[PDB]
Amino acid sequence: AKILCVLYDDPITGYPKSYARADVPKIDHYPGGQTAPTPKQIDFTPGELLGSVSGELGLRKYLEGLGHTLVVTSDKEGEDSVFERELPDAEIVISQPFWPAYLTPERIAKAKKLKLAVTAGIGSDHVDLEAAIKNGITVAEVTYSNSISVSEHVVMMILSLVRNYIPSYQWVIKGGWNIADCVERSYDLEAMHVGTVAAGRIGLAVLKRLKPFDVKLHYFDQHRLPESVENELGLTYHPSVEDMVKVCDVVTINAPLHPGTLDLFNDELISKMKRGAYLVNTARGKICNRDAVVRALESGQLAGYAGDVWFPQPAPKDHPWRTMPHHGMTPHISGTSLSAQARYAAGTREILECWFEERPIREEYLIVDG
Amino acid sequence: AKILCVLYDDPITGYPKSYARADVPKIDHYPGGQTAPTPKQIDFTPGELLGSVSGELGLRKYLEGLGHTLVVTSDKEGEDSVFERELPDAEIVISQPFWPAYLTPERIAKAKKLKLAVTAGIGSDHVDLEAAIKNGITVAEVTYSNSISVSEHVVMMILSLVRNYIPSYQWVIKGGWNIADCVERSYDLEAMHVGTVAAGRIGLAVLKRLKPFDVKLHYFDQHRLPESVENELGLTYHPSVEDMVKVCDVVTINAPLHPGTLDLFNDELISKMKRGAYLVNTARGKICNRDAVVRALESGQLAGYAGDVWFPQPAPKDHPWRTMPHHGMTPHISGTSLSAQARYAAGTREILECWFEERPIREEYLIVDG
Ligand SMILES: NC(=O)c1ccc[n+]([C@@H]2O[C@H](COP(=O)([O-])OP(=O)(O)OC[C@H]3O[C@@H](n4cnc5c(N)ncnc54)[C@H](O)[C@@H]3O)[C@@H](O)[C@H]2O)c1
Ligand SMILES: NC(=O)c1ccc[n+]([C@@H]2O[C@H](COP(=O)([O-])OP(=O)(O)OC[C@H]3O[C@@H](n4cnc5c(N)ncnc54)[C@H](O)[C@@H]3O)[C@@H](O)[C@H]2O)c1
Repeated sequence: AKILCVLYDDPITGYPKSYARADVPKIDHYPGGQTAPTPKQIDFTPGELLGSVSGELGLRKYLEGLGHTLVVTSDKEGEDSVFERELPDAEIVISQPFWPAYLTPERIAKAKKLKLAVTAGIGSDHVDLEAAIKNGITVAEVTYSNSISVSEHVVMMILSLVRNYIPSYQWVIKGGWNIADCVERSYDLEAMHVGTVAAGRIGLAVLKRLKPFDVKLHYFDQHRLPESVENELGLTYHPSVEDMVKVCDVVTINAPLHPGTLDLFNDELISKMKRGAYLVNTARGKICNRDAVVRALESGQLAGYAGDVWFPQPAPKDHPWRTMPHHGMTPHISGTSLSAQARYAAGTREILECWFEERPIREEYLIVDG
Repeated sequence: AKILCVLYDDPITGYPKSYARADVPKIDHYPGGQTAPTPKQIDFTPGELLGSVSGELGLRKYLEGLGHTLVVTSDKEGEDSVFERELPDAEIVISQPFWPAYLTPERIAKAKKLKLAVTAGIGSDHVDLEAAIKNGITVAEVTYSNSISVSEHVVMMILSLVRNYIPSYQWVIKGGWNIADCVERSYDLEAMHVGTVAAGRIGLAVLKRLKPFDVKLHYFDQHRLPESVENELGLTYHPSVEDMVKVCDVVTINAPLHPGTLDLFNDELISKMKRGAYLVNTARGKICNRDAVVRALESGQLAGYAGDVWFPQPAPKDHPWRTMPHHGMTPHISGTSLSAQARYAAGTREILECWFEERPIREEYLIVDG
């Protein structure tokens, strides 16, 4: 069987010959009970770069050992791409949200042999699920693999926006000191109201990390948390996003991209936020209206915006989130720390092993069971 | 009387004409139950810029109402400085650590009428206490006023170093995407070993904030915490700094600058840290050897360094911490967020009220009772 695997380019300096550190911590479980991925073996050392083309998610020796072929490419856009040229033949397709090979209805129809689509990461919005179901295709993602990584990025970005980190760092680089320049927009996070859209794996991890900062916590989720959890964290549940954002100094978005979240943060909802609110979005780019964010930063309605997720990806050179005032953006990286890569790579293998050995794929990994 | 108050320059764009936020959270007390400052009145809105020359720590109306004179400058360096000029006559000297008017033994000899030296902030290492004790000069600082502010800065810097935030932001500004270049040095903090030098007001606030990141916590303090506290936070006590840093992925320094700590992180101590350790220092610059830090970052012994404190202050344009690799520096800003300034400015006025009304200055503010 042919496995077709789309990954991002190596670093422009070459695939790394060494790393800043010798190893990474062992993670073998997640809050709430779920175990870390359980492949029978891994053919990499946690901490290696796995998610770029030379890394191959550590899959080659395993797949070739079983008589399969593995095609790895970053070339994923259009009919002429290696991806589309190889797609009709592939039984299995794998990519990461950070560099996603879209399975549109058109691509799915062309993909005559496709039985399994794996998301190495979380969030399968790049796969047409209606089309997968129609064609009996199984769709899996590595649930929880990077949720914590994101939660860390979120808290980092909230503190960086509120405290005015990056502007202050720039004064250092520019050879200045300029205390008042740095702190005329520098606040403490303490005792601010912070709210999350969603309290799933990421959102709950964010709340737990925010708690000791002594903020007042708020959230909305279609699935309300147990009352006892609300009480332990000091959470206020709100019946809607709109109702929540009205009282928040800071809002972080941690819901998947789907009908109810597409363009959720448009001019109208942003206008309901407190003037000078901070908005953080490591969920998906399209949950926030591109130009509405820009307008709100320009007017001061938002004091700052930060996230790692864009529409489209990669963001073109002219993408206006690059030059809008008061941002702390990164490219789409939070879910692809080297730490996270070890887990979703192990998880991708665990899924492939279940597939080939005809064992059930873990229930929490399954998005459609074909 | 004459009050001589050294503050930092206004922003280059002048005293702020507006702010990003309408207000700041009300903070009436600190963890453990010390009250927030208790002046009879304040003449500012919390959230206003107070620590620059036009801000005046909001003291003018009050001091002039009592018939006193208030002289505010940023000109603090040498014998031909406004500070030194004005010093012979001043009954009270006020300055902040962010832009410190150093009270050396010569300047104190010169300071014929000086009876009260107030640190608007925390940490009086710019004041020679023995020369001050000699002259029955009172030395006071606004204990706890910005402790929490620093702790937030620390967690922000730890996350930014470990996850590789600033170089990733720069790819955004430069028009790139470059996922692998971002993440080839990007780790999660989760389950790393983190140690603090000191668990006082800052150190303990750091530990509490790091706890739900699910790191393994370590500390040294000259005064060991209660067992119940170490148990609750899961802390490993070490009998020295050297003993702790050998097992830490991240070290944060939160001790005052004194003989115990001057030049503590030298070539030797740093050589005992893990290869690729991260070091954060928002305490005082001199606690780390300037050139040692540079060498360690150049060799990769440290994967990163971040902090807001320097020697001297301001740092010259050629100070090597500006250009050394893998840093996340700011100028000395963490204890002077707008939120902190509201508290230390209030505390400054509280102190002055006590002095003028011949009431005792709260004991927790007193460094020397003269
Ligand atoms: N690198 C990255 O930036 C990165 C990595 C992983 C995940 N993500 C994104 O974050 C999303 C969340 O991941 P997770 O691990 O928390 O998933 P999860 O499934 O554990 O949690 C998602 C939560 O969103 C809630 N939800 C759905 N629609 C909502 C709405 N309209 N309002 C409020 N809550 C709503 C669900 O009830 C659920 O609790 C993923 O779908 C993905 O899009 C980003
Ligand atoms: N803007 C800033 O970056 C900023 C702001 C305020 C404070 N500071 C610095 O932080 C220092 C600590 O502030 P704090 O509010 O926590 O004060 P604190 O007095 O509550 O805490 C100091 C702690 O350090 C401990 N200590 C002293 N010598 C030590 C040593 N050699 N090893 C380990 N622990 C040692 C003490 O026992 C105490 O627990 C201040 O003295 C100041 O230099 C920096």
